[PDB]
Formats: sequence, structure tokens, C-alpha cells
Amino acid sequence: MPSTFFNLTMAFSLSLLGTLMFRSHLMSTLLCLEGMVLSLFIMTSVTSLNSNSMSSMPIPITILVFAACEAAVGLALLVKVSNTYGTDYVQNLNLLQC
Amino acid sequence: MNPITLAIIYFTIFLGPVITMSSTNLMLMWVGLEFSLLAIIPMLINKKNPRSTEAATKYFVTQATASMIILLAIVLNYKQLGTWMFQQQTNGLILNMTLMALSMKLGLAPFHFWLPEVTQGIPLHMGLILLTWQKIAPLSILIQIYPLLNSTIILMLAITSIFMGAWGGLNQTQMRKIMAYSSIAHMGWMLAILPYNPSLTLLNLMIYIILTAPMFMALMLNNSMTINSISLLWNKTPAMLTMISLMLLSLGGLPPLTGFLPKWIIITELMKNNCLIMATLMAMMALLNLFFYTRLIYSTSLTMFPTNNNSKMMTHQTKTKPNLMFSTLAIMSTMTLPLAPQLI
Amino acid sequence: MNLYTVIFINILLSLTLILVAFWLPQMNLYSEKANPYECGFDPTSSARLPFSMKFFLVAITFLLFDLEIALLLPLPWAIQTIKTSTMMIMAFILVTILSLGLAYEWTQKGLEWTE
Amino acid sequence: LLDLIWLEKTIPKSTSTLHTNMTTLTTNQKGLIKLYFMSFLINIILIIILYSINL
Amino acid sequence: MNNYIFVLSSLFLVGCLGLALKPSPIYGGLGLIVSGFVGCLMVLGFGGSFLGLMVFLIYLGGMLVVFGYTTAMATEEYPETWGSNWLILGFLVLGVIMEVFLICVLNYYDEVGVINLDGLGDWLMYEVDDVGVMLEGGIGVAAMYSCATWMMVVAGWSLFAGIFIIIEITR
Amino acid sequence: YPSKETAHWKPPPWNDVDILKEKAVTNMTLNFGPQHPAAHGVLRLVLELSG
Amino acid sequence: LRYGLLAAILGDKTTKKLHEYSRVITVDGNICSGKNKLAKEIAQQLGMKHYPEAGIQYSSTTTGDGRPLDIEFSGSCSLEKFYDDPKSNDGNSYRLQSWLYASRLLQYADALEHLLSTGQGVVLERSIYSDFVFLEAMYNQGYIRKQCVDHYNEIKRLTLPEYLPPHAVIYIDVPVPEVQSRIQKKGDPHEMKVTSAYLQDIENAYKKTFLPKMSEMCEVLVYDSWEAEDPTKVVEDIEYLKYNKGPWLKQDDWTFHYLRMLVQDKTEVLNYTTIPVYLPEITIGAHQGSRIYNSFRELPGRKYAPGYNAEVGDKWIWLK
Amino acid sequence: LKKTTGLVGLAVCDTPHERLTILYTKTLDILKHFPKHAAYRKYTEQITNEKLDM
Amino acid sequence: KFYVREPVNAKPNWLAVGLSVGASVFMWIYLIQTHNEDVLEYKRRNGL
Ligand SMILES: CCCCCCCCCCCCO[C@@H]1O[C@H](CO)[C@@H](O[C@H]2O[C@H](CO)[C@@H](O)[C@H](O)[C@H]2O)[C@H](O)[C@H]1O
Ligand SMILES: CCCCCCCCCCCCO[C@@H]1O[C@H](CO)[C@@H](O[C@H]2O[C@H](CO)[C@@H](O)[C@H](O)[C@H]2O)[C@H](O)[C@H]1O
Repeated sequence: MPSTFFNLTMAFSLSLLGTLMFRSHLMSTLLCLEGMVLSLFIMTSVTSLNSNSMSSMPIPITILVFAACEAAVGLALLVKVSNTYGTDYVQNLNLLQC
Repeated sequence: MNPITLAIIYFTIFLGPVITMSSTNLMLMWVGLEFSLLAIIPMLINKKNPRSTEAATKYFVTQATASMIILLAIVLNYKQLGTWMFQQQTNGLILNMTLMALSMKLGLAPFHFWLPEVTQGIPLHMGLILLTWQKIAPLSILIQIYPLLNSTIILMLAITSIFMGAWGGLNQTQMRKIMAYSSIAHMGWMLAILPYNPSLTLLNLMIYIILTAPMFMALMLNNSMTINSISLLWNKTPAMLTMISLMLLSLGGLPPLTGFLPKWIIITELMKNNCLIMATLMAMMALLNLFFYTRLIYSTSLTMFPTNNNSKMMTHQTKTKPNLMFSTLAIMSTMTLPLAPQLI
Repeated sequence: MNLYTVIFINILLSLTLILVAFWLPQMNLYSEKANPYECGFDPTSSARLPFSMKFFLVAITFLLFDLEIALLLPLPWAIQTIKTSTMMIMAFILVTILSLGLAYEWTQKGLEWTE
Repeated sequence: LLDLIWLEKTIPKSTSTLHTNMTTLTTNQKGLIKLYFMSFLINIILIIILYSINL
Repeated sequence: MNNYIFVLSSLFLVGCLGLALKPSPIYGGLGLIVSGFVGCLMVLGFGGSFLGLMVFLIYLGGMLVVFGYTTAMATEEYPETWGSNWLILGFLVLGVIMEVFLICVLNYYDEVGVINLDGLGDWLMYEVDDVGVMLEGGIGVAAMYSCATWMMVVAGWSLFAGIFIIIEITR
Repeated sequence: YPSKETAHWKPPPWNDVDILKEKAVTNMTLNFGPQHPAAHGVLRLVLELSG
Repeated sequence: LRYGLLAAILGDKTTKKLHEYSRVITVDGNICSGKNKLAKEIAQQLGMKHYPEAGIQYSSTTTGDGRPLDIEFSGSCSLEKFYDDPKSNDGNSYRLQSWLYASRLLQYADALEHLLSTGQGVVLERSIYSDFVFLEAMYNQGYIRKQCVDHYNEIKRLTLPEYLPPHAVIYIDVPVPEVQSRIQKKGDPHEMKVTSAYLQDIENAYKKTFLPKMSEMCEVLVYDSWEAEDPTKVVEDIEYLKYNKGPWLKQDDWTFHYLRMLVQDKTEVLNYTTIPVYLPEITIGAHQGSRIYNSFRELPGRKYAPGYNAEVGDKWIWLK
Repeated sequence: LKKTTGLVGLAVCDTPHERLTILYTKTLDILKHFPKHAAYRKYTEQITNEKLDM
Repeated sequence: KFYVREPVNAKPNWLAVGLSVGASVFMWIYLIQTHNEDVLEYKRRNGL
């Protein structure tokens, strides 16, 4: 358990780091968010299985559901920005500077 | 939007925060946060203009990152204490990360660069929701964990945001961005007094909401969105100038107006707790707010700006837009100090 | 250990067939043979350019419906409950809400491909 | 020399200047999410460091 | 077998590292598929079953839709892989070696703590009901139909509202 | 308060609508033939496809 | 009840009322093209409502007493002064043009509101779509400044996109020599000073922009002078038009509802015409504007709101 | 009333007599502006008058 | 009579007015009864 939790926390940390520093494509940022979602779900799953707490196993599934809903919203926003600018580049998202 | 979408979307925006403040479980508070986040975005992107889409994307990315950080805090607290609520024994880093991520959600500095842009992009009638209704949930999450927060971190964020909002207000000509910066400053006060006595944090939240909503409806009246544009109310709608002046001054926080009561009471509590340096600095820097509100007052009410030929037809045509709630909130926000003891 | 063994055996079999296919045949590599294929004429443009997806809305809707599938997949164990009435009511509400969402999307032309 | 010049420069105008300098220093942001999230990252690191050193 | 779980977690870390480095979305999806598989395996090894399989299923579907979206919008004339960009390659190797060295450092400073490479695999499972029957994670999850109906209500509402929100965002 | 950078900044549009440089729609150009099972051998149908 | 989301839910659906002759026809032509006769006759034969061309007094005539107000309140722009001196250094020309554009916008909003409410059709004499011809002609002649052109185009960009275009346009083509002949015959002392160059610029703008632009979406018919008479022929053509082309086809109840909500509030309609772009021709000084406003807000019936003016003949105020 | 016309795209006209009278009269009007000697005028007027009479 | 567009608020909405006045009188009656009851209960619980 301890080593697994350490590596999983490091994985979430790396995915958060990847989200915080961009790299042009918004789709990649969405994927990094989705990876953090994966890591958090795994954390919860292993914690519950370790503790034999079967009343908290309803909660990782809720995590997945809500993360899926937000990911769908993100994809729709990607579609709209693409319709606006021709690409998904985050550079174009600079109008509101003024 | 068709009626059924309006019903469902507005109902979900209303539901999210209610779940957050009526949930005993951290995962359910997170569910409320996600409800608000998901449901607001379609209202933001309702216009479907290039600026609107970009504002919605900025909001989405920032809020999603904040929610994930909060969820990490929840999961680690679970790993530690086998429960879904923060306890006195909970690791300090978990609470630090929660405060940090809820700060990002709230828009507090130095995570504040996102709020001005989104507010500028989005229309006024949704700017009101963004700067009023969407703060209740995160601040509730903090208030439910107030005894465990970190005084150093909270005071640092609060003073940072006071300074940043005050400085940012000056430069901006846009009303939407000005109201965003005012939001930042008032939230700075709210969080400054949160760890010591959350009742006054809630008092400040109430008064700020009761002052911002009237101002946002005032802007909606003529869709004003710039200093120059609002300068034409002496011609388009003279009646409102008096209350607009009073309300801007109150938000600034002059004594006779209500706006004093939040700042004065918060300074009093901080002094009781021996927070003299931070209290002094915050009070001092809360005067740039009065400056960049007084500029607006000068532009609108005390001086008469040049008008256009075509405003004559605006004069000719009739108007039926100001609500009863405008008058109620405006008076009850700018003429209530003598009832202050009952408020606190 | 059995599942790992059999899956690794399958992997090794497939990879061995590939390696034999790549190291047994006699080869002759030249530019015209290697260049891409497009009905006997040269590519007017590379295939990496944007390719509009005319079913984007249905594609996203698939995500949410699959998560609904996830929410429903516990039913075989759920039915072994004592609160059968509660389980029935909850499952009925879930499926009816699924149906209403699909019906609204249909009536709103979500499933009609975008041109 | 004093009343119309030096006092105005020292007390009012110095303050006015400094605050204008600070607003023009802070407000003008290029408006790009990449840079904004880089700053958020620096906040992340700073909070971590403060927590660690203060123990 | 002693190093089974630790190896799986390290592979998960590497897949997440690649995703963070953010190659083209196609390689991002491939990396996340591998990471989802490894995470499902970790959950399976920790006594789970339904949860691991569910993550794998939902993630396969999600990456399918994501790939479809990438081919249409998130595309470039020359997509960049992990190895194409020399900085990405160098930092991939740097991250791998850095994690190795960090593992060693934590082991040395805390001989028993976050990591116990000596004594690894000795604490995977803590307790098991030897003679039980109803101990399968599917039961706990299905509890949403009886003891946690609030969870079901909120999640179902989330999906329902998602339908309308998505339609009106894409209008 | 204009500064070095803010000189090139311009006032925002009155209505939020912003005039944008046109995004030319570049349909892909497929070669449905000559050698296609449905081209009957000798047709270089230069299809211009969107999606 | 004010038309709102509530009424829309409970009924009042526009598609429930639309009919075959519920259209938005625009009669257009050069000056003295006989537009008014044809407009009235089309409206009468088709059973629709005719809207006279917007003048400098349109808002005053359509609001309050319905009596023409003073020019100081109604724009301070004089068509006669324009003709007498078109390059006057008091900027009357562009003031007149902007006022006329705003009044045409108001008339268009009213006609669209009428169509979407009663379901009846509307006939109009020129409109915001056709208005740019006069501005282009003034600019080409040299009466207005390039900044004024910029300003007008900006306002049109802000306003025009919101409203649906007319169903059909009916352009009467009459050559410039005969335009001058008709103007001489009409014998308006100030109108007789309009120059042939000005008339030809109006005609060029019409043909080379408006008709090509309108034919893209609306149904455009062109009648020469000899065909213009006998309006019954034009009514027949309108009757056997088939509108498969235009933004109108893709509307539905909810789009109509949002358009109705926009038009119903005349303030929102005219909001962007008052953008604070400081152009001297339209800009008014604080003192003059204040004087005009104080004078207006004490005219008989214009001090308080429509329903609360006790002087004109309103009562039950203490309860209203 | 005819339900359909065999030709595709050519839809049924409810008021055929009115439409025909209108079109034929319009043609006869536009013809007046041809020179009176025009062979086109003569022939087209004969044709149109015949069909209008029918 | 004076106005061309029929004044929106031409005659009072008797319904809205009657509701407002009735609510006001009901509120005053309820408040007075409540104040009397509160005084009586305060005396009852504090021995006059
Ligand atoms: C001990 C504590 C008490 C002392 C407190 C002192 C605080 C006083 C603050 C006064 C601020 C007034 O701010 C005032 O802004 C106006 C704007 O019109 C400036 O006005 C001036 O600015 C610049 C000169 O620098 C000129 O280009 C400009 O044309 C002119 O108007 C004044 O120079 C400044 O003084
Ligand atoms: C301890 C906190 C105390 C806070 C209290 C003091 C409040 C200070 C107010 C600062 C803002 C004053 O705002 C003041 O604006 C004027 C113009 O309006 C600026 O002055 C400006 O004038 C013109 C442009 O207008 C330029 O030629 C000049 O170079 C520029 O400086 C001042 O430099 C700025 O200081």
C-alpha cells in the first residue's frame, strides 16, 4: 500500500504539472486532466479495497461519472473554439486581454 | 434556449450550491461544485461569439483544475482518517491544498487573472451570477472547515488580493473588469476574517452581494459597459444617478454608508486578535477602491459628459426595465448602518 | 498466473508471426513503391489535415450514455438486495431519465448528422 | 519653490506616481492561459515551500 | 511477484509522465490507454474486480471518442511524438532517472516509511474474510440501489443535465 | 494609463461580436479513381470532400 | 401580460399565426420613383399594413401625443437645410443621415413586431437595408467626412445583424434625367437643388450594391417605370413569389420569441445607435443637451410616464 | 384537383386560370413596346392571344 | 385619449391593487395579534 500510494500521488502530481504548463493544443491539456481523474479514481479504489470499506465503493463510480460529464463539456468547448478559429491552439484564446 | 433547457440549467445552477451547503460529506460537496461548474458554462457560451467561447474555455480549464485539486485533498484525507470530512488530526498539507484550490475557484489572488477575463467576456446578466451566486458554495466549504485553516496562508492571500484588486481597478476602463476587481478585493476581506470569526465573513458576503446585484442591474438597464457609456445616463436615465453614486460610494466603503460596516467590524475583530499590521495595511489599501469608484462617480453623476444626437429618440421612447428588487436592494444596502447591531 | 501465461503466449505468437513476415520475404525497397497510395495518382494533399466529424454531437452523447451503462452494470448484484422496492424505483427512474434525455435529443435533432 | 513645487512633488504627486506605476506594472497582462497557469504553478510551489520550511 | 504491484505502479507513473509531457493527442490517447490498463491491473491485484474492469471500459470508450475528435480538430501536418522533440525525449529520460533516484533517496532516508523496497510486497493485502461469501466489490458498488440512493440521484441528474448542456454548447 | 505595451491595444468592440480574419474552409481533395472498384477503371473523379 | 417567456409557454406562438401574406416587402427606388403609390396599393390589395417612409419626425409621430415635436427635440437635422447647403460647416448632412437611419431602424422594429404579433404583413418604403445608399452618395459627392462614413458603417454592423431581412424587395428603376424631370415637376423649392451627380450616385449605390446584396437572401423584383404603374401586376408577382431563399426559413417559435423580445423593448432596439463614439457632427454639448432635455421633460404629456400624466388626461394615478 | 404532376420539381398550381391570365396579359403588355413592325411582336401576339382566349 | 399607443398602465390593475391592500391589512392584523400574544406569553412565563 505505501509504495503504491506514493507512486500514485506522484502520478497525479505529474499530471497536474502537465495541465498547469500548456503546450499549444488544448486537447492535450484535456487529456492531462483526464489522467489526473484516472489517478484519483485509482487512489480511492485502492484505499477502499485496503480498508474493506464497501460503503465507500459507491464513490469512485461517482467520480468517474462526474469526470466524464466534465470531459464531455470540455470536448464541446473544444468544438466551439475550433469552429471559431480553425484550430484548437490556445494562442488564439487571447482576445479578452483587452 | 428553449424553456426546458432554461428550467433544467437554471435548476442545476441552483442545485449545485444547495448540495454543497447541505452535504455532510466531502464528496457530495465536491458534487455540488461540479454541478455549478458544468451548468454555468452553457449560460456563459449562450451568445456564441468569439469572445464568449474563449471566456467559457478559460472558466472551464481553471475550474476543472481547482476541482481536481480539491478532490485530491478529499481522497488523501480519506486515506488518512478513513472518513469523508476534515478532522483536527488531518494532515496540514491537505488543508493547505484545499484552501489553495477553493481560492482558485473563488478567484482570489494570486489565482485572480482568470476572473477579469471571464467577466469581461460574458454578458452582464450572467456576470451577476458569476460574481454573486457562484461564491456561496466555495466559501461555505471553507467556513465548514474554518477552525483548521492556516492563518499565515489566509492572511497572505487576503492581503495579496486586496493590493491586487486595488491596483487593477485603476487602470481598467471597462465596467465589467472593474466589477471583477471589486469582487477580488471584497473576497480578500472575506477570507481575511474567515479564520477568526466566519460570521463576519458571511456578513461581508451578504453586503457585497446586496451591493453588487443592484450595480449589475443598473448596468443592465442601458447595457452600459464602459466609463464613456455609463457617462450618458444623465441623458438616457437621469433618475438613477443619485442611487448609483450612493452605491458606488458604499462599495468603496465610506462611513455613513453600509459598506463601512463590513470593513469596520472586520478591522475590529482583527485588532481583537492582534492582527495589527495586516489590518492597517488592508485598511490603507482599501482606499484605492474609493479612488477608482470616485472616478466613476465623477464621470456619471457629478459631471455631465458629452452626449449624442441620437439619444433624443432614446428619450422619446418609453422604458419599463428597472425592477422592484433594484430599489429594495439599493436602499437596503446604502441606508442601513443605523441597524448595524442587528446585522452582526 | 494462468491468465498471464496465456496472454503472454498469445502476444509471443503474434509477434513471432510478424517477425517471420518481416525477415523471411525477399525485399526490394524503392521510392515509387514506398510512396503513399491514392488510386494510382499522387496525393493532392497529406492525410494529416483536419477531417471534419459530422457526428460530433452523437459522439459526445456516447460518453454520457456509456457512463450510464456503468451506473447500471451493478444491477445483477443489486437485485440480491432486501430493499427490492427501492432498487426497482431507482432503476426505473434512471432508465426513464435516460429515455427522456435521448428523446429530447432526438426531437431537437441531435442525432441528425451535421452538414 | 516649496509650496507649489516641492510639497506637491513630495506628498501628493509621489504617491500618485507610484500607484500609477504599480497599476501599469500589474494590470497589463498579455492574457494567455499558458502564462496564467505558469503563474498558478509558481503559487503551487511557493505554498509548498512555505509549508515545508514553517513545518 | 514480490515486485508485482510496485512495478505496476511505476509503469502507471511512466504512462502518466508521458501524458504530462503531452505529445500529439494520438500518442496521448495511446499512453492513457496503457495507463488505464495498468491501473485496472493494480486495482485487480488489490482485490478489486468490477471497479478495474469498469475503469478500463469507460476509458476505452472515452479515448475512442477523443481519438475521433483529434483526427478532426487536434491535428497537425507533422504530429510530434515523444521522441520527435529532443526536449521531450530528454525530459522523458530525465523523469525516468529522476524517479529512480528519488525512490533510492526516500528508501535511504526512511528505511521504513513511504517506500519499503526492503519488505516490499509484504503489505499489499492487510485483511481478508477467509470464510466469507458476500465480499465482492460489485456488492459495495450496487449498494447505490439501496443504502446510498442519494449518490444515484446526483449522478443520474448529472448525466441528464449533461445531455442538455452538451446540445446547447454545440448549437 | 497607457504604457509601452498598451499602445497597440485597441478598445473592445461595442457589442461583443469581433470581426475576425476569415477562416477559409479547406475541403480535402480525394482521388476517387482511376483505379477504384467503383470508378469503372478510367475516371479520376477529383472529389472535394468535407468530412 | 407583456409578451414574455410565460406568455410564450402558455401560447402566443408566432408560427401559430403566420400565413401566406405575412411577409415583409420593401418598396425601393430613387427619389420620386413613385414608391409611395405602389407601396399603398400593394398593401391595400394584399391586405397588409403600409408604413409610410420614416421622416425626421417618425419617433415623435409614433409616440406620446403623436404630434410632430420641435426639431430641437426631434434631431435638429433639416432636409431642406441639407439641400440648401449640403456642405454646411455645422454638420447637418451626417446628422440628418444618422437620424434617418435610426428612425428607419425604429420603423423596422415596429413592423417586425407587428408581423410577429398580429401575424399580418407589412409593406415598407425603404429600410435600414437600403439606407446606406444615401450615405454612400453623400460621401462620394463630398458632403460628409470619411469618419462619418466609418461611424455609420460601425453602427450598422452593431444593429443590422440582429433583425431578419425583408421577404421581398421591389425596386423601381427610373433614369436620372427623368428623376430630375419629376423633381422639377414636384417643384419643392429646396428639392430642386439636388444635383444630377447626387442622384446618379444614389442610383449607382442602389444597383451596384443593394440589389446584388439583397438578391443573395431575399426575393428581389425589379420594375421599370412603365411596369411600376398598374400596381395590380406587381401584386400578382408578389402573390406568385416562392420564398425558398433567406434566413426566414430556418426560424421557429423560440427564435421568433427572442426576436419579439428584442423588438418589443424599443430601448434595446436603439441602444447601439447611441454608442459613445465622439464624432463632432453628432456629438452634443452638455449645456445644450441639458437644455433640450429639460425642455422636453416638461412638454405636455412627456414629463412623467405615459400612464401617469395627469395634465393630458390620465386619472387613478394615486392607485396606478 | 390534381394530386401530382408526373414531372419532378414542377409543383401543382392551385390557381391555373388566374396565373395563366396574368402571365399572358403581362406578355401582351411587354410586347406593346416592340416596334409595331417586329415579326416577333406579330407572331408572339397571335400565339399569346390564342392561348389567352382558350 | 392623448396617447397614440394605448398607455400600458391605462387603468389600475384592480386585481393587483386589491391583493396588495388585502395583504397589507392582513399583515398588520397578524402582526398586532402576534405582538399581543408575545406580550401575554412574556408575562405568563415571567410571572407578569
Ligand atoms: C501623510 C498622508 C497624507 C498625504 C496623502 C496624499 C494623497 C493625495 C493623493 C492625491 C492624488 C490626486 O491625484 C491627482 O490625479 C490627477 C489626475 O487628474 C493628476 O493630474 C495631473 O497629472 C499629470 C501630472 O503628473 C498631468 O499630466 C495631468 O494633466 C494633471 O492633471 C495629479 O497630478 C494627481 O495629483
Ligand atoms: C497608501 C495608499 C494611498 C492611496 C491614496 C492615494 C490614491 C492615489 C491615486 C492614484 C491615482 C491618481 O491617478 C493619477 O491619474 C493621472 C491622470 O488622471 C496620472 O497622470 C497622467 O496624466 C496624463 C494623462 O492623463 C499624462 O500626461 C501623465 O504622464 C500621467 O501621469 C497620474 O500619474 C495618476 O497618479
